[PDB]
Amino acid sequence: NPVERYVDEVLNEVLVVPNINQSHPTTSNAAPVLDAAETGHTNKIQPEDTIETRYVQSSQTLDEMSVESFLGRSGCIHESVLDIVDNYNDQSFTKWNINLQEMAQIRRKFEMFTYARFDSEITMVPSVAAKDGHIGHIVMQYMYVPPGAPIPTTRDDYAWQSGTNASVFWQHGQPFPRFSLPFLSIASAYYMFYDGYDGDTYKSRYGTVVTNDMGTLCSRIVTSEQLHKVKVVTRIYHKAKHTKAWCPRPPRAVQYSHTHTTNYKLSSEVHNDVAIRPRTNLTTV
Amino acid sequence: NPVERYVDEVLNEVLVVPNINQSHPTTSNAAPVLDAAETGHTNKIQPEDTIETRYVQSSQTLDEMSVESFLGRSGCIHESVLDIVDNYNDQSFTKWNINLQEMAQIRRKFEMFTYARFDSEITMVPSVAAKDGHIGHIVMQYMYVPPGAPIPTTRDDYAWQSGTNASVFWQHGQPFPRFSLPFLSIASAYYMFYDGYDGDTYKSRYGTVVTNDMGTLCSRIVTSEQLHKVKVVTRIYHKAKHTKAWCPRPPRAVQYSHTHTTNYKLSSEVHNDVAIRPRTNLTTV
Amino acid sequence: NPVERYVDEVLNEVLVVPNINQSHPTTSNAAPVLDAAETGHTNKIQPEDTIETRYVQSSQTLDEMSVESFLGRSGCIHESVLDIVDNYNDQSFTKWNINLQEMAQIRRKFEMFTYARFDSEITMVPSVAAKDGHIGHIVMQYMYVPPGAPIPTTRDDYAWQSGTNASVFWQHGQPFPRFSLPFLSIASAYYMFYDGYDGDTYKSRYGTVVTNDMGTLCSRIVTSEQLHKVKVVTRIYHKAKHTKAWCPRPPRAVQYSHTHTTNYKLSSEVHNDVAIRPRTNLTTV
Amino acid sequence: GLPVYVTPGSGQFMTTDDMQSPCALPWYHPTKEIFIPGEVKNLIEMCQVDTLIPINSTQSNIGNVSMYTVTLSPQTKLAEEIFAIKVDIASHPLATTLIGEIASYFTHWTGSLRFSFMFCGTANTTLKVLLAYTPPGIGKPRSRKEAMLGTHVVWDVGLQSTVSLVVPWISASQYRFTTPDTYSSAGYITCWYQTNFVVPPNTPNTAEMLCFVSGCKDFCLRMARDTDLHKQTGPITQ
Amino acid sequence: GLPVYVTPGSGQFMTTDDMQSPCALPWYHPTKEIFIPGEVKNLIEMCQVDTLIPINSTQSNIGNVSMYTVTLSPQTKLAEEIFAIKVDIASHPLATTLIGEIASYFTHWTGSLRFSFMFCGTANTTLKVLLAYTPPGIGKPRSRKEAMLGTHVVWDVGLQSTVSLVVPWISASQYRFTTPDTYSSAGYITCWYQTNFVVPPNTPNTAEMLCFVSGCKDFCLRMARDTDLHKQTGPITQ
Amino acid sequence: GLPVYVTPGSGQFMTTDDMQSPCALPWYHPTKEIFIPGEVKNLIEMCQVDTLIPINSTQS
Amino acid sequence: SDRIIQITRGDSTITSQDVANAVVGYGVWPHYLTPQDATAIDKPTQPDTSSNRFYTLDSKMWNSTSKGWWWKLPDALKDMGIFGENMFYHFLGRSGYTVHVQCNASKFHQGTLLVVMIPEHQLATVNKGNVNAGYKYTHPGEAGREVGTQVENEKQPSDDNWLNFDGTLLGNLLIFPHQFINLRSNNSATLIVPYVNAVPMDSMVRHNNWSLVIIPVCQLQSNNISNIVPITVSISPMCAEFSGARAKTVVQ
Amino acid sequence: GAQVSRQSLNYFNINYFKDAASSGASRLD
Amino acid sequence: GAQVSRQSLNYFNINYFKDAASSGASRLD
Amino acid sequence: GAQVSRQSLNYFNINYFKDAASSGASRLD
Amino acid sequence: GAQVSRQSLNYFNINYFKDAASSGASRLD
Amino acid sequence: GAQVSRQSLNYFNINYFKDAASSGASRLD
Ligand SMILES: Cc1cc(CCCOc2c(C)cc(-n3nnc(C)n3)cc2C)on1
Ligand SMILES: Cc1cc(CCCOc2c(C)cc(-n3nnc(C)n3)cc2C)on1
Ligand SMILES: Cc1cc(CCCOc2c(C)cc(-n3nnc(C)n3)cc2C)on1
Ligand SMILES: *C(=O)CCCCCCCCCCCCC
Ligand SMILES: *C(=O)CCCCCCCCCCCCC
Ligand SMILES: *C(=O)CCCCCCCCCCCCC
Ligand SMILES: *C(=O)CCCCCCCCCCCCC
Ligand SMILES: *C(=O)CCCCCCCCCCCCC
Repeated sequence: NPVERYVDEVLNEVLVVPNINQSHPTTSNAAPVLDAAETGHTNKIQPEDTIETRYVQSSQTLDEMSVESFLGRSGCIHESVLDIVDNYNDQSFTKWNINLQEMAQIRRKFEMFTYARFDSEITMVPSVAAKDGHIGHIVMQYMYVPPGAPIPTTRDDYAWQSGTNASVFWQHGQPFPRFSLPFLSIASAYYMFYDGYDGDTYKSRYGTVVTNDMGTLCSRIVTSEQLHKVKVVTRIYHKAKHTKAWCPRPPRAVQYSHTHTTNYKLSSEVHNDVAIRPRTNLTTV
Repeated sequence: NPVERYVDEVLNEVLVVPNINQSHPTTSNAAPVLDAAETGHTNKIQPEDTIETRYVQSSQTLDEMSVESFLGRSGCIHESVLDIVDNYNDQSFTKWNINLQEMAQIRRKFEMFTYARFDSEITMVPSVAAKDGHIGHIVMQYMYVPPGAPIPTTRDDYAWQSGTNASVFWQHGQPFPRFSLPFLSIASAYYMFYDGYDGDTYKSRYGTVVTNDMGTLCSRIVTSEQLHKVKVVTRIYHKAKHTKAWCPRPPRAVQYSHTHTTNYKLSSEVHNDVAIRPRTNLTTV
Repeated sequence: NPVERYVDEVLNEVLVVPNINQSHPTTSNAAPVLDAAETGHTNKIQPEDTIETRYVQSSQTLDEMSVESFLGRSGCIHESVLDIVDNYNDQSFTKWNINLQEMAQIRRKFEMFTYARFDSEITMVPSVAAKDGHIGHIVMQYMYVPPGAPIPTTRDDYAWQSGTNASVFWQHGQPFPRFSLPFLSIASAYYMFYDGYDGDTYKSRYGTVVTNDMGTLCSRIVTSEQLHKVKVVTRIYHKAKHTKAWCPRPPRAVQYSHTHTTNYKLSSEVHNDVAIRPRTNLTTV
Repeated sequence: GLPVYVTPGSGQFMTTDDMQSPCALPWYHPTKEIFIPGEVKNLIEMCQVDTLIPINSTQSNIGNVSMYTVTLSPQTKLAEEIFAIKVDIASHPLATTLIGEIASYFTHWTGSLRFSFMFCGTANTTLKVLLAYTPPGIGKPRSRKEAMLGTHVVWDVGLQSTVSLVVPWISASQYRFTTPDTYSSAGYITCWYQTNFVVPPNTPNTAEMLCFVSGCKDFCLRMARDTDLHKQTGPITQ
Repeated sequence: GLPVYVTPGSGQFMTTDDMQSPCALPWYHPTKEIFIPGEVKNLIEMCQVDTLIPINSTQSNIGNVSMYTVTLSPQTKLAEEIFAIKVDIASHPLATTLIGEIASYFTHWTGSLRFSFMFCGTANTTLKVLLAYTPPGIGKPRSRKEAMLGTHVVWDVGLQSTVSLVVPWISASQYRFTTPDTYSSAGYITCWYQTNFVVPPNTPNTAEMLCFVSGCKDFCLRMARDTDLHKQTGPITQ
Repeated sequence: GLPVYVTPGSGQFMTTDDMQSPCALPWYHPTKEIFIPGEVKNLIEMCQVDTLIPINSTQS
Repeated sequence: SDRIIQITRGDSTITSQDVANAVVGYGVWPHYLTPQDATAIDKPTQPDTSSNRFYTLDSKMWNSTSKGWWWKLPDALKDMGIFGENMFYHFLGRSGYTVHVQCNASKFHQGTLLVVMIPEHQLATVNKGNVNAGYKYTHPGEAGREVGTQVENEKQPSDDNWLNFDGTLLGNLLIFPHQFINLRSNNSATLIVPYVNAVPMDSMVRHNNWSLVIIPVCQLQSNNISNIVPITVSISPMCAEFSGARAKTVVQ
Repeated sequence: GAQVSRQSLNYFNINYFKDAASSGASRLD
Repeated sequence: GAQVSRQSLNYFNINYFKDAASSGASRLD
Repeated sequence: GAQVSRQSLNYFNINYFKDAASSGASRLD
Repeated sequence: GAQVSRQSLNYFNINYFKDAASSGASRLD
Repeated sequence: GAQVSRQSLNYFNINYFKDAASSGASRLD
């Protein structure tokens, strides 16, 4: 019943955890506690098998641990800066090669899977700093330039006409812009990792940079030059919707250093590069 | 009938008080007025038992005296200050260890019960004071940091990315932010009082501080440094929704002095520390 | 079923592409690969006819390639400027002879057809530049003056009364104005091209200027003169809705030079005037 | 009134949004529609029509009809190469063909391509040519033997002037980028002499050949974008 | 129009809100989904798989595989302690195990834990060990006798290399904080020699043992939060 | 879109209003309720219990 | 007996009298590409028994100081009979595998190998900025890579076995299909993996789908160290199919 | 989430968000 | 202007203004 | 786009835009 | 709170808040 | 004030205020 299912959604009780059943003393030549990790399988032994348990009714749910929930939270993926210092025509616009690799927090989460397929919700948070006292009337234009489309080279470039590309215009004072994007890959899933090259020569590129080109985000302050200089910082937040993930992997253990690569740096004292805290010895808790 | 019940909701006539019935002179060896408070029970005698009453139709309702009503009013629980004086990077962000013990008004009400379970509605009222004349474009970020998550130590800390924590962004000019939170305890009810410790040594902590850790609220002015200095005060209002309370207790009789503790201070003239007004004598009304 | 059709709309699977079927070796005196382009028809040969294909299930859709989709994107068609320099009465209003020929991006797309019929959605993006520091209270008036109606000659002209013409008033701070217009021609379709004149003499006009008169757009800053000078730029965006197109034609290969005419300019080195990149020779890929 | 919650996105203007808006001309009744031949409903209709490939666009040929022709002639060396181009739909010289221009208004492409060739020599001129398609993952073939190992068609010139070679969709991913991208380069098409250009006496010793391109039933474009095959470097005035 | 009442909260952006928003790419049709082995639908699926505990992570061992092994050898004193650690899911050395890492993305935890141990000595090496779990409210056991009074398993090494000890959920509250908190510390796990490591002549006098951890059917995490087991101290560049 | 008329009162924050608001912790499942003796549902329950009157509250 | 196993593929049959069961990666058995998931439209070639057979790689020596070894598929098989030929003559390829690792010692030896199959094992470089592992280094062929021997070069990948050569901790490798060869229990490890990728078929020359990693987590010890204890790997493709035939690609 | 009652006096107890915490004050008793 | 369909999956193709030009993008084919 | 259920407790799973990407978080399992 | 009448000319006397004081002007007589 | 018609193409001629002057332009003839 879509209604009963509905109630489960409101209460977040879609995935319940099993109860613990009462168990009793045993004397048998069947030893569940014994197994062989060599097989590659995890011993499925449960509490009832090793101790005398009571009956307990579980009310915990796994809804919040779902992949949709894990990746369904908006996080920052880019901080775009437009700092008008001394040349409005040059400093009033910029561009960014889109990717989800510049901010560790969300990058690490997605990278816990090998492949993932999802729709995206983008929310933008622009903040105008009045460097000289006034901000006047700020209007912004965020244009998505898919790979191949002409990238504007000046604040009045014809490409800003956006005759086909999708552009979003925001007016200072109005609520934060937000829009959705469908799964964009030319493949069936996004590659979080890619053990391949774009060629077979010593100079061929390696990794996700070969497969994850998302194009460019071009921004510009639509308003023409004003007396008072401003610094506009637009933070882009991303959230995955209708998510699917495949082949889980270990979490990143060391800091990230670059985009599209698993490269890392190690100091002379490696224990400082990982979250593992040295133990005094084996018996010191 | 959900509709008849609905009408009762609109009219606030869900809980009616009983009528007074007509009574008559009596001469009996049954004396309701006499009892024994030693038992611990309150004598249930009513007006009809001690005087000759008339019949009166009651129209008073107890709806407003319900626990949901008593605690269902938004009150201030914190006043967060961000005063830009001489160092923007240091003064543009702060943190608060969440609790409902800093403001006497709502604290006293909740503390009339031993345990309570409820959902919370948080409403924020930010006010930007233009110390130097302009306020420019103010954008705020309120991030909830549950116990364990990394607390930002600088206004550009990576933790502000909010890859998982819930953050609320407010833009000056837009309506007051507001969101709901589900009952958060790891127990079945919140402890308003706790006669226990987190250990069994002379240095173990005592009281609700042991059980009521709600984490940290971290705020920051998203906007980068501006010419004109501002002072942003964000007042947090809390309201209990879908409330349940257990074991009522006496109301706080003296001023509060600290959070998570029933400690109090007494002056040399105690009658000044309590609301009791000295009587001239027993017969002076 | 309007509902099944609805699902196809949400999923964008209204126009599916055919599957590829398995094919086999052939030895026949029927040679599909051979034909005669002289006829003017394109040889309808498919992959299954020239190689041994496998069976493949197509999931590609042509929805996005529809004429409605191709022309249904809002693009800039005009940038109106009101720059208050030294004379408010003269510089606070202007006029534009409406046309879709001034911006190459959308012009080129419409011009891929000979005739087209559509409704229009106009969205305006005004941005006020505070040249002197303040913008005060800006209110704009955009009045559509159909051919024949009196064109205002001063900022207080009686024609601004808009007793019949449609006018749109925008208040700075409020969301971007937007309205729709029905197919406006006196003919059954708009002429994207017109091999005709408005007379039969050496001085008769040639081209779409004869048939595509849309009237004038007159703007003015309603607010009376203010201390601080501002520069208001209003960008007009146009989008075709409920579109129909006839007789496709080749795309514009050289830059546009003027409105209502296919005129172009050629340099001494023509290869620089077209997008064709010179080849080293026939066998150099 | 009805309590409402204004959601993020409100008040924004997205050029690709799909909302309704009041009509500025109420009561207005549009001109009646009449029948006009040639209605187009989908761009695919235009991608299915053959247009000429400016295959011979060397710097000296550009600006001349000869940029559209390939010259054939009696050879003194066997299996000589005639021409070679990339199969990538928006790469040169395919870029300015109708299908290349349309593909340039989209980010992704897929499907099979149809290449046609019309011989223009005399009715008495004979010739057998080999047209080959080399899937990616290898350089363009250096000889007919190398090319012949891939997909190909042996064209015998005769009563029927034209032949068609279909470049099947052989890709790892379902789609490819229309813009030049290593990962998605589609391969090459090369032409070689199978036998030789032969003519009787008193007959022109050279002949032209025309090349066309169009999409097959499975051709499809995706993700609309602005084209980079046309620009505006200044204002367009009256 | 319809009278409306704008409610508080309007226009705000909450990173965890769940609203709808217009699509920037109308009419776009996503690439067809294909079957890929290994789909994960819930993180619990990963918490149920055994991973190794870097139990021997002393400063000199970190950065070596040996940080994952415990060495056993013939004893000259009876009932000697082998190792001892806290049972707290996100405490060290459990922190970097897969289940510890995932738990670190949540504020609350509950359920029973499964600790496994694989002996790696020769096929001729014998040994009996006592694995014990000490519920909270008391210090870690100082002797085998003390430990043995709690929950425990006596492991006899033989044909089957591995044994599992289940740490039952014995708590006052239904959940515990994943971060170190006095009120919710879960207790300890200690290992002691039950008999002795015994080998025949000409056999290595020491042997390694591996330790795994995973969650039982009742394991569950709650209240998503950002992890403190990974950080970003600078920009990540191209 | 649907034409609307913003009414006075909009955007205000009344401490006694009764509106709904998005939940900051989606999918979160609260701890199961257990039985605790002494539940109170209405303050009248407390007004019906006898308490002592500090009737002899002279300053001394 | 549950300790015995016989695997027959094509003209090859392999046995082991001391196994620890077998592991089917992600529970999916290799299978041919279906028309619903296919994209390339030419008829594929399926060599069958001439390609889906066991190929034994170069043996390695396991000694007290070995740090580990790794091979990449299909790279490791690029020069193996018909399978190898097919992957170079065709643009596209698709295949699953049966991986059988062999290592016998004695009931007086001890040691433990962690055998793992990793999908998309994108190797890292250490302290070299944004310079990535060079093609040549991630394509060692049947020789595979002996961790801790290669004299460093700029495009040389990481050799940190405890960091999985990619910035993740070794103890969590168990989240990938794996098995252990614990000398006291078994003398072999068997893993059957299906084709895993975000595309139905791919270039076998530029994309390595699976990586076989072998790390000795428990040092090899005995009282007869002079006796060499090798490790041998035999891999059999399964349901191998190719498409996009042309001339043979020559690499380098 | 609409609890449509009928009596005509129709009641529409709508729950605009998918979490129980999101709803308003509780009904009594 | 409501084109209410039913299948339950009800469709509400509402036209908020009284002019045809006012409506959104057209359906296809 | 209204998925009207009935039980009376009526459910209104409305999809305000015509693209699937536009809708909110997915249902589980 | 919807007092849905029918005659079709349907009436929707909606009461948006749960207090009687909240409603508009009263009907007459 | 809802003049709900049906044909399904349902019409909703809603009158949001209680005065006749408040409604929009008149229908014709
Ligand atoms: C894997 C993977 C998936 C993605 C896509 C991320 C979405 O990227 C964007 C962003 C952040 C903004 C925009 N737009 N911003 N404004 C407009 C209009 N589009 C478009 C894309 C594709 O990137 N890597
Ligand atoms: C007993 C008891 C119950 C509570 C919880 C009070 C709610 O505390 C907050 C507050 C005031 C704000 C926030 N957030 N503020 N912004 C975001 C996002 N969350 C989160 C909590 C848990 O505290 N003590
Ligand atoms: C062909 C062809 C079709 C068109 C009509 C374009 C629409 O032109 C406008 C514009 C851009 C604005 C306005 N208005 N602006 N404000 C008001 C009111 N109307 C009216 C028209 C006809 O122009 N050429
Ligand atoms: C319940 O869980 C869904 C909440 C839906 C909110 C929309 C309510 C307004 C319904 C309008 C539809 C009118 C009937 C055709
Ligand atoms: C069509 O031409 C009329 C447009 C009406 C717009 C109002 C749509 C919302 C309907 C709400 C009524 C709920 C049913 C009682
Ligand atoms: C689905 O695809 C259409 C989305 C329609 C949005 C409008 C929902 C509100 C319905 C109000 C009508 C009331 C019933 C007369
Ligand atoms: C009455 O007490 C409840 C008030 C409910 C306000 C919502 C009214 C709008 C109803 C929209 C639902 C459309 C029918 C599916
Ligand atoms: C007529 O005089 C009353 C005007 C009522 C305005 C509200 C219209 C919207 C109806 C929403 C209810 C949905 C059906 C449950």
